[PDB]
Amino acid sequence: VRMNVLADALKSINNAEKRGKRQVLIRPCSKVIVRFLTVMMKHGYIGEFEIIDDHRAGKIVVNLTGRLNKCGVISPRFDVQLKDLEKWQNNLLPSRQFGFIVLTTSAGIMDHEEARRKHTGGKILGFFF
Amino acid sequence: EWMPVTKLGRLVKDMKIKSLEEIYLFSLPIKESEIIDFFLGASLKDEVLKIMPVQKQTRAGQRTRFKAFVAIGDYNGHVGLGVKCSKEVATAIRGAIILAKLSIVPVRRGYWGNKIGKPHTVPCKVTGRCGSVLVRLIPAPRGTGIVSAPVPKKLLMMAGIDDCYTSARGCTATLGNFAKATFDAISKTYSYLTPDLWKETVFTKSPYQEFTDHLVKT
Amino acid sequence: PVNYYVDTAVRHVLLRQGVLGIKVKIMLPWDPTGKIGPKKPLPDHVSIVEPKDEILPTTPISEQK
Amino acid sequence: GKCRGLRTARKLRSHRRDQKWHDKQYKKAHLGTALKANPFGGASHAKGIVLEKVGVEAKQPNSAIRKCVRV
Amino acid sequence: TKKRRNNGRAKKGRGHVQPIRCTNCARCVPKDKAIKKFVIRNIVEAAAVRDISEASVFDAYVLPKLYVKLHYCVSCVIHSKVVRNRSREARKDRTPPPRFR
Amino acid sequence: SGALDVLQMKEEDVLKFLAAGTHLGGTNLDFQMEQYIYKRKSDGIYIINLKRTWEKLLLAARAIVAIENPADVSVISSRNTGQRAVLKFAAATGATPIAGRFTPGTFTNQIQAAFREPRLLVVTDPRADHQPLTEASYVNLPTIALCNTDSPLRYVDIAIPCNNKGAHSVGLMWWMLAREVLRMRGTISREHPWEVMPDLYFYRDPEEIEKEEQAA
Amino acid sequence: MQNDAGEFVDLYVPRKCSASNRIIGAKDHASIQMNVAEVDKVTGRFNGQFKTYAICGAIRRMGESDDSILRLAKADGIVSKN
Amino acid sequence: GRVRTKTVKKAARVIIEKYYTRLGNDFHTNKRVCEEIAIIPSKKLRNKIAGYVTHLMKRIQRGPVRGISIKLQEEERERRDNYVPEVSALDQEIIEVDPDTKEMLKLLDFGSLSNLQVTQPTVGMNFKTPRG
Amino acid sequence: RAKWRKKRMRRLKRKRRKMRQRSK
RNA sequence: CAGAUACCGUCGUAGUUCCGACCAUAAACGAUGCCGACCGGCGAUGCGGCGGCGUUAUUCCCAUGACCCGCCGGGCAGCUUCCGGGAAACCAAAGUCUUUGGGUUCCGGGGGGAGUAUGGUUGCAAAGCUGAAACUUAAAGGAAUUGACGGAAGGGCACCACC
RNA sequence: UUAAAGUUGCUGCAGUUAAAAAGCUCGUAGUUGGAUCU
Ligand SMILES: [Mg+2]
Ligand SMILES: [Mg+2]
Ligand SMILES: [Mg+2]
Ligand SMILES: [Mg+2]
Ligand SMILES: [Mg+2]
Ligand SMILES: [Mg+2]
Ligand SMILES: [Mg+2]
Ligand SMILES: [Mg+2]
Ligand SMILES: [Mg+2]
Ligand SMILES: [Mg+2]
Ligand SMILES: [Mg+2]
Ligand SMILES: [Mg+2]
Ligand SMILES: [Mg+2]
Ligand SMILES: [Mg+2]
Ligand SMILES: [Mg+2]
Ligand SMILES: [Mg+2]
Ligand SMILES: [Mg+2]
Ligand SMILES: [Mg+2]
Ligand SMILES: [Mg+2]
Ligand SMILES: [Mg+2]
Ligand SMILES: [Mg+2]
Ligand SMILES: [Mg+2]
Ligand SMILES: [Mg+2]
Ligand SMILES: [Mg+2]
Ligand SMILES: [Mg+2]
Ligand SMILES: [Mg+2]
Ligand SMILES: [Mg+2]
Ligand SMILES: [Mg+2]
Ligand SMILES: [Zn+2]
Repeated sequence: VRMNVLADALKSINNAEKRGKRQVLIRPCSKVIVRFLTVMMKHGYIGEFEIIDDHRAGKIVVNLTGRLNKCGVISPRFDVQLKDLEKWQNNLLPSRQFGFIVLTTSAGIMDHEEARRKHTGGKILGFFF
Repeated sequence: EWMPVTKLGRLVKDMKIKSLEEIYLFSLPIKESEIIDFFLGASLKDEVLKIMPVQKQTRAGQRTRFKAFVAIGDYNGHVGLGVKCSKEVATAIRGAIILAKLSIVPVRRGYWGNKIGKPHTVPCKVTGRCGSVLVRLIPAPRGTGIVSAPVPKKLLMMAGIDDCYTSARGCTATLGNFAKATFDAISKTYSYLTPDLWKETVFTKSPYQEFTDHLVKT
Repeated sequence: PVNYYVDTAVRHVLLRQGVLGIKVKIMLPWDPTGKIGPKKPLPDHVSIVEPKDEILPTTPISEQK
Repeated sequence: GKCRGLRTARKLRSHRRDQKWHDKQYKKAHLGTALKANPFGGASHAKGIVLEKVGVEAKQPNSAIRKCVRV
Repeated sequence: TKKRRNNGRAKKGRGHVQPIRCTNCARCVPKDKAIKKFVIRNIVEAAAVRDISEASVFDAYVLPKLYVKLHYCVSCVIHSKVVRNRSREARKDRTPPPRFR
Repeated sequence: SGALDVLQMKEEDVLKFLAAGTHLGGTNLDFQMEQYIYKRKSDGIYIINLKRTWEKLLLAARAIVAIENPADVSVISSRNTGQRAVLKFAAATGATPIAGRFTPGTFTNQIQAAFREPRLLVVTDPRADHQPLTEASYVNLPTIALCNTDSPLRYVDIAIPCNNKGAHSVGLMWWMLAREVLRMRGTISREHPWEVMPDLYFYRDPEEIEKEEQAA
Repeated sequence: MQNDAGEFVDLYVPRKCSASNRIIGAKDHASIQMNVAEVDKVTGRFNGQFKTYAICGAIRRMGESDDSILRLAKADGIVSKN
Repeated sequence: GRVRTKTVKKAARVIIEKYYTRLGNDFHTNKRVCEEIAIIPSKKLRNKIAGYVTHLMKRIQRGPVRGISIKLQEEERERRDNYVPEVSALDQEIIEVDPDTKEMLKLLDFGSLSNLQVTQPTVGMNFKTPRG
Repeated sequence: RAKWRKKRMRRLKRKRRKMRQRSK
């Protein structure tokens, strides 16, 4: 059945992107999906989005800028040490120059970059570029 | 002596188009070898990568011909690949050089790390894909030269890609596809959208729309 | 036409292995004799002379000389 | 596909080694019939005594006699 | 290499089809694959029409017609030329031939 | 239109449509076209929306006008209902027509005596002539079309939603396009009704040639 | 793009589609740079001014080059509301 | 079977296309025209080509020929084509229209047009072809 | 042909199963 | 027929049929695991639902049924398309794959030897499941392409084919 | 014996026709599991 809603969300937006669509309807939504999208949004890869609140689970409608090539998830969530991070990004990202690994950490959800700053490890969620 | 038969031709011979980038900007079809030739240069050199015989069969026997693969680079900006079939191998070669010259593409180069000096490698990692060969180029730190097989190393030398991490999987023996794929890869480097290019495009009068008067004169 | 338009030569080379016969057919181009170019053209060939440019008349003019 | 859970570990590792047997190479090395049937018993060289001299017919597309020894 | 997408037989979304014996052969073929042909003609043929028409004890008696459904196993057709092979592309057209002028 | 009272469509124009019946399209409806539809009546005829049509006309006008040399506008009609119309249009506007047979390789082959490199491409029907359209995919031509309620919009840039089927409908659309680019370029006038009668752009048919030559 | 010192090191700076924002390729010949003219709001005649669009070859095949041209025009007010 | 070679028809095409004003509908006229205008060997070639120049002219005066483009017949077909009846066929005192068309006009504030006549909608719905 | 050599194999097997019996 | 213990024919046992026990294999095929998400159109068809002029079951009122025009959800499919894939044939899935990670199960690792040997186990038996090795070998194979050929189908010609 | 081998594949391969998805469904352990609480 449906497990890992995050995965299904980002598949959907990545597809609506390759299709070159303007908006997306991604459902259901999560307090995780939301903070992920937000971290994505601060760097601009996406745009503003709006949460249709239904009495059950969310739907989220996302506005889109062509700036997103790939958006992905890594299942299972792996526990990523600080020391490991390098390896991870060097595997995942197109370049040292750009793109992000998003992890949840004790601090909050964030970018590999910002966590490097805060000196925290955590679990991997996904990545984008 | 060269007689231009196209709109783009006249503009070139009449020096109305300063650099090649005014062409690439508007992604015009380049139909005449002499455009490329006049524009550069002694800066062009070329390889015969491979000469392979192909055979067809008729009631009479096998009727043989030749495929030439020529790679024409200008070290540092541009590469081209061309393939030609002919009965006579000579004809085939210079033909393939015409064909290759016709297809020339600009190659983006990025930094590996802190950006210092002039771009020495691929901007981010790209994948050329041709007919079961998968070539993939990856950023490399300065000095590492090109790590790959001989064939894509030729192209990438001629592109002015100085250092690269090449992976290639597939049936990589077959030369046409190896070369055509790696060529794909260095094509897609100006189609890759990074955060650099995020500024909205200010447009420009197309050459055609700009020079149309001096065109009407000829 | 092939009679006056082309020149054929057949020969025998005599070697340890045997004799190799050979044939060389050469075709000449057309018009006035330069010691080559036999004058009379192919019965197929049709040459059209381009129209000599004629002045388009404006108003009738009479000129006495 | 492959099973990607966390607590999946052994199922992966276990399964791998079974398929590792289906590999002609590794099977030869780690079964040990190979070494048993090998006349050398795993040595580089062996010392031997000459029983007789023997001509051996070449295989088809080319004609020769190969000069061999029965040791 | 798969030749037809429909595999020659019309069976879709059911497992198995009741087999029928060929007209010509007697060879056994599933009812879906069988090349079927319907025949409506007149009992008596062209000339004997005009002939018999005179010998009636009835005025304006219209000849009865003979109705027969035929099945042809794939082989038998191609021999009888009820069906002939056609090109890779022109294969795909399932529109029945134009007997209607 | 710029919402402008000048460019806003006048009644006398409307009547021309309603007579020539450009607001009547086929029973099939392409999903790309659904934007221009209004509603389907009974008898399956879809009713094209005319304000929308008008605006598309004006749009394609601006697109044509933008071009400096008027000979860089190629105008193409494959079938017979377009032929005369296109020629006249070309004459009024000074653009280069191709009516009758298009020759594949016209745009992409520099050896041909037909060869031309037009900046823009105006086209009567997308369905009827794919050929010029797909060539315009190799050479970068922006493209205009007259699109019925059913047409593929593949490789058209700016489409005009009308009946392209019946003669009277095609004639009208062309003549109106012409009247427009001309009222735009500054030639002619926005006041005076154009000298040229739309009736000129129609398709003959031999029956009418016979009727009118044997009336004399 | 820019090295540390701030120079623009690049051959050329490619144009992105106006509709879908993809990069228009060095050799993509299905691409368009379309010119739409501007009238004088009093007269209805031609200015000498125009607003320009680009559309890559992707969107042209999808046919939705049209839709996008259109709503681009609306965003520029070259097409009336409704 | 008497059928003209590529030579015959190609030659008469270019000859006509350049010289259209000099040719006439008589055979020997254009025969002697082509003994001059072009350079041809033998006879049976000449005669045939001229015959086709002629034949092609008898087809030209009918209307447009597929092979040739002359500015003279472009101009005569600019005369022939240009026509117009005293009144337009687009002018009718009464033009008939369906209720819905009237609605669509009512959106554009044209529900005030005089020439209109609203005609009764057709009651049955069958626009479709009976499949089989 | 495959079907048949599967057959020849079962003939052979059966015969082996005779020629060694559990009394041997 | 050279031979035919084979195709063809006349016969005909077991079987084919029903009941009661066994057997567990089929090109058991969509040669395409199952649950799930998203990604183009287009008409059709089967089942339920919802709406809509207008016909019919005779003439008016409601039901109801038959056709008709749509809409919704499941189905069996089809056509179409530079969605994308693919070695290609082809696939709206065989798509969302070097831009590589939704969950999960079975399972393949050159061709032979071989689904054989042996042991274990199931059956009444025929066999089924489980299943090696020595040896041997540079290919075996998959799609497509030109040929050549066919005792395959269509056209075409020729008084060295006929009428 | 290691790399080459993305020819043991966690990263990272395959399974329509090349080697390959069980006849079919139930099913325990095993793996996996929707939203939601500063
Ligand atoms: Mg490899
Ligand atoms: Mg190899
Ligand atoms: Mg076959
Ligand atoms: Mg079922
Ligand atoms: Mg079955
Ligand atoms: Mg007998
Ligand atoms: Mg028998
Ligand atoms: Mg019997
Ligand atoms: Mg049982
Ligand atoms: Mg089985
Ligand atoms: Mg199976
Ligand atoms: Mg299963
Ligand atoms: Mg129903
Ligand atoms: Mg109802
Ligand atoms: Mg349905
Ligand atoms: Mg994978
Ligand atoms: Mg094996
Ligand atoms: Mg087994
Ligand atoms: Mg046993
Ligand atoms: Mg084959
Ligand atoms: Mg190894
Ligand atoms: Mg490695
Ligand atoms: Mg493998
Ligand atoms: Mg097989
Ligand atoms: Mg297989
Ligand atoms: Mg199965
Ligand atoms: Mg369980
Ligand atoms: Mg949860
Ligand atoms: Zn049969």
